[PDB]
Amino acid sequence: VLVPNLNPTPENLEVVGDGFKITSSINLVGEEEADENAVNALREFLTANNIEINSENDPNSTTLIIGEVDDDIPELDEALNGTTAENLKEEGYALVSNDGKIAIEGKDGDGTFYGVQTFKQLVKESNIPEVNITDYPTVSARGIVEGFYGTPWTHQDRLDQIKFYGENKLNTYIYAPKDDPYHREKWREPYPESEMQRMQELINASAENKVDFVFGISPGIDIRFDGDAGEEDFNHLITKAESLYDMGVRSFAIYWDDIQDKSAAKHAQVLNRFNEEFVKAKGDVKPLITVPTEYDTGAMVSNGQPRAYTRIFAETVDPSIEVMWTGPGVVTNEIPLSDAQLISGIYNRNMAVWWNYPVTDYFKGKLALGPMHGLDKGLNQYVDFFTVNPMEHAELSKISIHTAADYSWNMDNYDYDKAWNRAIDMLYGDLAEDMKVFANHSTRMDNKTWAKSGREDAPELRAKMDELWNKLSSKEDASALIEELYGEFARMEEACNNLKANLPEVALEECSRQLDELITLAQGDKASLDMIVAQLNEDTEAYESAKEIAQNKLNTALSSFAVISEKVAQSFIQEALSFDLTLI
Amino acid sequence: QVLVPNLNPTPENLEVVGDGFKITSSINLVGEEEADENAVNALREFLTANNIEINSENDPNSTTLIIGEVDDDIPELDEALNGTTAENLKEEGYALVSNDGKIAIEGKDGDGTFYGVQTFKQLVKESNIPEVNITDYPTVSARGIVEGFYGTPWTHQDRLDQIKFYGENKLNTYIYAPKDDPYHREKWREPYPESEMQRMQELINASAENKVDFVFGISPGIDIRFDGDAGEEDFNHLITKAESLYDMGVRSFAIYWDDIQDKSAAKHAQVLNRFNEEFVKAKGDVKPLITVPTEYDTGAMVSNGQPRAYTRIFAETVDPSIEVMWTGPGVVTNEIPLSDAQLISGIYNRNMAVWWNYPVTDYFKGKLALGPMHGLDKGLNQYVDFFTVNPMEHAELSKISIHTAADYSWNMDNYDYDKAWNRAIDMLYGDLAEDMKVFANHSTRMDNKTWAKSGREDAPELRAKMDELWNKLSSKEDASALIEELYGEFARMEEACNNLKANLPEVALEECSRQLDELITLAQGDKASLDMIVAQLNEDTEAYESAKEIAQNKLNTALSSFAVISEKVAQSFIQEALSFDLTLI
Ligand SMILES: Cn1c(=O)c2c(ncn2C[C@H](O)CO)n(C)c1=O
Ligand SMILES: Cn1c(=O)c2c(ncn2C[C@H](O)CO)n(C)c1=O
Repeated sequence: VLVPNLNPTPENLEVVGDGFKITSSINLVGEEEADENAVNALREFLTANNIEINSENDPNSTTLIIGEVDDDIPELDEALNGTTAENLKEEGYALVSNDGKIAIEGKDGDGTFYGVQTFKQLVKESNIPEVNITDYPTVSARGIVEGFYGTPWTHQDRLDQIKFYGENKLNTYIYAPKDDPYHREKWREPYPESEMQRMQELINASAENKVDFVFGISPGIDIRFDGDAGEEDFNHLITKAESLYDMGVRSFAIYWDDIQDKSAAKHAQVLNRFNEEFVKAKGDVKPLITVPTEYDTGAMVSNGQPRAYTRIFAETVDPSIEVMWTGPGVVTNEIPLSDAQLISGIYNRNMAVWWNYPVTDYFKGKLALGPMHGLDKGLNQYVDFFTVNPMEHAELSKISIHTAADYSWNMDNYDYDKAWNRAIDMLYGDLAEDMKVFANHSTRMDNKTWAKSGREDAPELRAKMDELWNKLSSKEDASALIEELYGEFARMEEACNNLKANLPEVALEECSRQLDELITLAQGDKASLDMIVAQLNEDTEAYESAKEIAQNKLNTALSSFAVISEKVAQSFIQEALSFDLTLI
Repeated sequence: QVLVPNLNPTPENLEVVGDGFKITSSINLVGEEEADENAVNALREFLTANNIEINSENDPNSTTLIIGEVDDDIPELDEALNGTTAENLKEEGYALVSNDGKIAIEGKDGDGTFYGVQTFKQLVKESNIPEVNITDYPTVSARGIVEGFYGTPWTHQDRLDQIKFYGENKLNTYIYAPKDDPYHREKWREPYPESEMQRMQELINASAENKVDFVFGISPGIDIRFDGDAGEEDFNHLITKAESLYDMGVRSFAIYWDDIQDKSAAKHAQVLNRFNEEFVKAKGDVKPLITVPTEYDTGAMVSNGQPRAYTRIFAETVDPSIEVMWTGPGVVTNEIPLSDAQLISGIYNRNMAVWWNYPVTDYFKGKLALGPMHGLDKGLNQYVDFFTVNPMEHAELSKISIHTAADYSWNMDNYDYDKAWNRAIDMLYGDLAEDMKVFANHSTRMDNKTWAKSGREDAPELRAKMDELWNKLSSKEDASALIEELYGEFARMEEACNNLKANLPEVALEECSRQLDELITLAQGDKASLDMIVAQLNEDTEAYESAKEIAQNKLNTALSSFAVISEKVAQSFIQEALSFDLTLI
């Protein structure tokens, strides 16, 4: 009857009935014409939900019909009842569930696979609402770049991530882990046979999930440009790219982010020649991706104009090349429309975004657990390619990555708070509410210098703390608010204890120190209220006791590796410690 | 060529007219018999201290000093002034001309004469005086200090010393309301017993001798009754308390409502009105009554552009002659912009009195407030004619900020807070001034993280250089030169503080010893932070871990100590460095 949480939000969805229960066995129509990856995804779903396939038809049992628009299948047409994927953009699809029948029509193969993923999300306990849906992405390339420093994702993390992207309609995965010598330290060298199977597994998994596996080369460590050596090194770049092509790689990136020979003309020459001699020569390779040595607005621009390097790079690099930038800074609050317009103007095309959130390599004590935040909802005007750099913490990165999927697939309707709530609801099931209490305190990233991004920590509790100080300093009665805040702090502690006892090991292993840290702070916040109450009661012994406890809790948090809620739970203790009620 | 020395306050009008001259070891004194008595005593005190004798009979070889008031008939004074005059200046005004062996001081009144002397005292260095024409007068009529801080009281000797300091800097108001004198609050009805008489007399006499109005602060809010027979008894107690003070020589009074448990605006106002009528008006020689209403900062007084009930009623009831104090937009606040003064003064339909809560540190005692008057609108005088600051329990170090309040209130229009700050330290600390500046520069900003904050930011130039260090490092720009420069600043900080520890007089050192040790610790931690950065640039892991451990111990020592200084600068720098991972830029 009711529509389950969906992610991404589909473009068009209307409830057209009251839904029905899918029978224990079903009629499968189109299984041989439809996209193989979509059909394999469907079969895996039905198999896991104990829904058998009928070898012969039966008007009683539910009928599921699947295929592309370019297929002449009139059963699909009949089931679709007008609505079609014919005029939708790439990766788009139509889905109709109406009395005992579900029709999935992709605009293409990719689109068909996405139709299935939505279907999977619509079904609960063999029940499905009945709706009419047409859907397609706001932006063409949506995904993740594995560009963080620190402990690398394991082979199993990547495989799991790859499936998670497919399931959320993310179509891009840029493979450039700092731990793989063949992306950088041995960039010339083709993969040895002893590495071939691992790579093949990533390449295959990506393909079966409609994910573009982008191989990222950073030749900057030692590439040469001039004379015979430059020629040799260029040929090695070709050599390497085709050994990868022979494994099935069809997307490439070349990074100039870390080179010291800051020569714009030479960087772009290598890109242009690679583009001619490889990308275009092959015909089925996707547009070349690049990161220029200047890759954030502050490094790219002075006074509304490009700097020397960026001016030359933008003038030299072929228009068919995806150029990545990070926004106004490497790690920064926002990408407002005006920033995208500026950089897009300079490069005379739609840009690619490398968004350093929720990555935490620069401030590892803190987990980044908030939604996409600060990215203008009109960005698609100037951006055709959107990626996020995640944490070394693969599992917990799913919260933020989940909201990125929504932002990039349905940008105009993206609401960061509802997206954030939905991500945790869909990922954490019965522990969703407790996870929210904890994660609410861990959204803001800030290394106290050059790197800051994210939604503020626990903003509503922050507003309440502010009101307590106003009331106390204005001689107004705060007894009801003090009471409310004790409730807030007890609830922080309780939720974190719950998460400790009940979280899956795969999540708990990423966040146990931060859980303890939040508990410590909740206990200090409580002791801080005790100080205020002692001063209102003029009780010197109760004050001194609360004060030593509050101070100890704060000292524990400060010296601990884990970091959380700095401006809210932690700062509150310092505010209370410096507050002297006797002065008014 | 004798240059003009530092002067405080900055005189309204000063023109250098000659190259200056030497004041003989013996001088001719002309007018000392008709001129203001306190002014003359201040002059003799100065002459004596600088081994300058007074000629018994005229001697045409000697420097001639002529002193008097405008309405005094002295032909030598008129001749020496050569057209310059104090005749059309406001009260406390005076003229001073030093020209060719003659120094003429003409006050518009007795107070102005005294202040002419104070300027003369500042003009003379080693018997040399510049040749200048001066006409001078204050922007604001009442300038001074309220002893209104919580904490350890000023001693009797601190107060006597403060009063003399006010006289030298032309501050004419001292509001005596120490929390720890019972007769001010806990025993407000009771007149001073015989045991306390000498002590009170000394303060009153020292104030008068220094042209300082000694305001007695009464806080009856503790237990004053308003209705019926008890209300009548308490009002008569107020009257008999005030006349016992009057008999001791007190001519200024403040009555406070800041701490009363009710908000009975009409009753507060009627007590003042009646006191005004039966005492202030009746005596004829009592200055305007001073009050602090129960709501005394804009936040407590105003809601949506309009007075709150208490304020509206108090404003409606209180007599127009009464001085009403407010502290600005908050009790302890960054600024009083012109608009705030305009709003409150409009509500009260009168020129307001300011109770400015800086350099008071009672709400964050680990930090010394060593900055200038900061955030006060330079056109505030349009709406304000009474300016006081609430200082620290630390009487000696309060002089830096008070010195700047003297200059802001006497010469408001030309007040430059950086220059006033520098001049305050130069004039107070002599040979240790440059070192004192290094230290005090890290201790101007007050912030308890909640309701209270005010003052110039700590060490802003250094803060801008630290910012630029992180900009360079995160932009992969070479930072060697800046790093070297910062090593120099941190070494300077430590060396200034060590010299201060060794050479500060005990009266100053006593108040700042812990803060000195704290700045040294922070400086050492700052140096260690640089060593961390350098070790990361050199890819030296062992050098990194060793610098880091020092940085963290220095920071930890700073955080756990009572003393607080340079929170956003020297202290924050270490935390910034500890959170920065250079290995990934
Ligand atoms: C634009 N860009 C990055 O921002 C980046 C990177 N490797 C790491 N980062 C950013 C880092 O994760 C933020 O601390 N690479 C290889 C990159 O090209
Ligand atoms: C306007 N006002 C004050 O601001 C004040 C005060 N006693 C203390 N203060 C302020 C305090 O020193 C700052 O914490 N009194 C008695 C007062 O009238």
